Amino acid sequence: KPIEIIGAPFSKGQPRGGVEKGPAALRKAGLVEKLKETEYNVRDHGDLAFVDVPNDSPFQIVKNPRSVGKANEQLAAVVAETQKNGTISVVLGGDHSMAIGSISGHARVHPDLCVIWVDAHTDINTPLTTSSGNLAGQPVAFLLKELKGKFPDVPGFSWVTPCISAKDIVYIGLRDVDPGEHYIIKTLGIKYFSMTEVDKLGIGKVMEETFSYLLGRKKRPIHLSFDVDGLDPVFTPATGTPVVGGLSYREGLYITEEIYKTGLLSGLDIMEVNPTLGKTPEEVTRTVNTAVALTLSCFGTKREGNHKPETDYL
Amino acid sequence: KPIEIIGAPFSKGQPRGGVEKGPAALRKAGLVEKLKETEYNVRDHGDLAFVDVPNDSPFQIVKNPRSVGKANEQLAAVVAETQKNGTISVVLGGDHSMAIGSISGHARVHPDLCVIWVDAHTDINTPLTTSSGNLAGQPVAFLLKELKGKFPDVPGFSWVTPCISAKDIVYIGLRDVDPGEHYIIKTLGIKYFSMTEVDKLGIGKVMEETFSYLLGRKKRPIHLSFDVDGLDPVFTPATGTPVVGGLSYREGLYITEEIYKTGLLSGLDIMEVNPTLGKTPEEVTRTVNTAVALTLSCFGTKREGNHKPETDYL
Amino acid sequence: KPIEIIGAPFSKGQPRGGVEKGPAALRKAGLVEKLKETEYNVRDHGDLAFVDVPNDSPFQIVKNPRSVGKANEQLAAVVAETQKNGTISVVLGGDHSMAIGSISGHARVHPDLCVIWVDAHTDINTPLTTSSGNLAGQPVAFLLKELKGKFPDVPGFSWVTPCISAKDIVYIGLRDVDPGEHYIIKTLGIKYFSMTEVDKLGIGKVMEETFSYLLGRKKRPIHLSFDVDGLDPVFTPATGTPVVGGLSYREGLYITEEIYKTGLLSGLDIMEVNPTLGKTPEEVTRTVNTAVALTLSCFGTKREGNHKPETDYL
Ligand SMILES: [Mn+2]
Ligand SMILES: [Mn+2]
Ligand SMILES: [Mn+2]
Ligand SMILES: [Mn+2]
Ligand SMILES: [Mn+2]
Ligand SMILES: [Mn+2]
Repeated sequence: KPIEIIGAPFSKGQPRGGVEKGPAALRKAGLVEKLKETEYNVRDHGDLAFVDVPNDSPFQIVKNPRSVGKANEQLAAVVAETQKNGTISVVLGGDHSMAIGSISGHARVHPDLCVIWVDAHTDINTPLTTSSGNLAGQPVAFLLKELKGKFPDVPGFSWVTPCISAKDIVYIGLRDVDPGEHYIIKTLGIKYFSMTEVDKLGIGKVMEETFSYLLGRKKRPIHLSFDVDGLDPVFTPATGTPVVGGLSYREGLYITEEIYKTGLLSGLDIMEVNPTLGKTPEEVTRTVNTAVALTLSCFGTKREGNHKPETDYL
Repeated sequence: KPIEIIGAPFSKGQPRGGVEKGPAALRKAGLVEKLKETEYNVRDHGDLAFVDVPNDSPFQIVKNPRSVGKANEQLAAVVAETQKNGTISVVLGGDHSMAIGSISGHARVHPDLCVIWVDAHTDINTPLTTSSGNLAGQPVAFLLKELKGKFPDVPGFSWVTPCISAKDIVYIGLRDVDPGEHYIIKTLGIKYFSMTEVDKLGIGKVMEETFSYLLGRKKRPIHLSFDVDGLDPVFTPATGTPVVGGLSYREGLYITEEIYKTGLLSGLDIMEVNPTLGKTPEEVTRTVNTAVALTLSCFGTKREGNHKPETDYL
Repeated sequence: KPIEIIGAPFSKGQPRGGVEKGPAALRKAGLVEKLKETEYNVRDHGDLAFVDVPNDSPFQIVKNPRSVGKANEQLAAVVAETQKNGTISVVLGGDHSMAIGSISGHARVHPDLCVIWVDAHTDINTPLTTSSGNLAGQPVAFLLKELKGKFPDVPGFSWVTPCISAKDIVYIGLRDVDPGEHYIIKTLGIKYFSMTEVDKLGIGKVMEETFSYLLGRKKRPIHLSFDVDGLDPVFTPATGTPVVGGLSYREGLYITEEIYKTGLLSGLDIMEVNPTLGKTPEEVTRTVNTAVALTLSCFGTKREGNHKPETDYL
């Protein structure tokens, strides 16, 4: 199977500049090269260039709506394209607002996909519930069918079509949810495993359940949207919204190895890696290295080791 | 329900000055205010002023016996008082010797209470077994019925009445126990989950059993005495007796969320937070922040999120 | 029962000098003295003096073959000797190549022994599969019966006799395995718990099964070979091959406490502690302290506490 890396150096989804440097930092670590060493074929599509919408006035509270909507429309296009050719899309972010485009484009080709959202945040605020206008805190609101018409249309997102329902998504690692967001996920009956469920069950049982929940009936394409702040600030410090008590490096890796084992990984997002937020060069190195480690993991790298088939090492 | 904060700026229970500053430093973090944001009514009783007993000679090995027994007699009074009014007591300390007063006063009103002691220590040394005269290594000895008469009466503690038996207490997080203390907990058949049991079972199963053990037959008021050193020095460094290999921030929070879910929390102690023992300001900030986080947790704050009832966020 | 400490200040098994200082550093921490405080009788055999083989040319890729084979022949002798006298052998290393001698000698006296290998590496590369000629990446190859004749004889190891088969060994903590090694352990059906299995099962269940696997049928002497890099670099940084995502101090201690409880510990190895690789003195202190802590644990130190029998502390 093929892999196509797509860089999304975008940061208008939030107020801290830096996330646009995420792709550069990930490639600089040898991500693409390290991927070619796996059993997959890799093609690097390079970084999309996002056209900045001049005079992007704030829609009520929402900041940079048009710039965000446009960059996402463009990304959804690219993704739909590579997904059309039967290749696996890997978006390297900027901020989590690019999940809108990433998942939209993917759904066009695989309408029956399910989404595994690894984050410390639900990112489901609607333009009416956000305390800040930041759109990287709203990605899921624009994608849920059940949320259609529950908030005013936003300048630049008219092209978006709610592709997935509350029954197709599972959250893992929640630990920082707004009152609004909590109301929403409780009301819509969305399946989630907050850090408290992970503590109670263990990452093992958590994955076993999300799989029987999303794939119990029909086997379908899996879209993994991974926010790096889903792991504890001790593993991924260089992010815009670090929340203490998060997933461990081991847990993160366990998640990615299980998803690889399902053979259903179709799309992947590596978001929120911000190089400029590291307090020491080492903190940036730590964050990038584990981001790379989680990606290689999605594509076969196991902790028990790997050996090329048909080669007799003796 | 009502919550009443009682500050216990006392430190004679041990040799390191600093713990008196715990209260000051927990309020400074915004705790009281943060508590008012929960579904509880909060009243801050302020900090008790402890009268220093002049010429407090050491009883054999035991240091500052009268001063300690005195500040405890006074605390037990205050606690018994608020407990009588049907409010939940939250003592913010100084050292763990104040658990004597805290639990004594609580028991006067709710004689059938059980105690969940989160510490890395058993704090059950008798005046005859301590290697140091330090009284905050002896709280539980003065409270156990089964230990009555097994040690000399102590100047200042004649007012204390063993209110609980070995069947009403459960230890969680032990990892630094003296030979003497080990003998005692083994001989009296006290239920405990050392770090080794936590490793083996997982915090989930640990809580499940502590509940079926203490509440299996009769549902009773729960008194949670939490020594901040119960968590690993990486989360709560600013304490007088840090022991490596302790509970994690996640596990500490899991404990408190489960106790909140029982609806039986009656009394709470947040002890041993010493601001002067932080090697860097950040270490004090870390310690205080997680102390506050554990308190809010006891009173409702969940990691999956919270939303006010009856408010339609859509 | 008796304990005999044997120092193995050897480092030719790998390229980084420093591991020879491991014993000196473990004793300096008070290891021997702290051991005497346990219910065991301790005799310190001192450090073996290894004769350096001049003109030690590299057998193909393998470096220092004769020096390594000679130091191991000598070690196996010393170990066979103390094992014969019915005492428990504890080897303090240098590098992990000394496990060849350590286990060989042990097997001579207890041919039915099983080996519990705690490492992040399988250390099972054959002289034909190593990318580097380093012999401390090959210990297990020289000890497996199933690997006999699968690689050329090596200058200096003609005295070695494959003593254990693939069904007598269990790996715990693997996370850095070469393609070659992976092929081997998969082909020979060796039982192992990589970090992913530990994540899924929990150290508790992991130990439960390793015991039913190795001791289900016959109870036999246990040889624990512990590579300090088996724990996360955050607990044991001072090693030559740190790999992120390892066992936690708690998990390491759980392992040793369970092995103590079986009453079958016959042989023990504390390897790879390199004092010169610490970035700050504290990192060396951290490493040594936890090495000592795991050793004391093997011989009775429990986290719940310990009290001498027959002494009434009241
Ligand atoms: Mn996000
Ligand atoms: Mn996030
Ligand atoms: Mn205490
Ligand atoms: Mn304590
Ligand atoms: Mn090794
Ligand atoms: Mn190793």
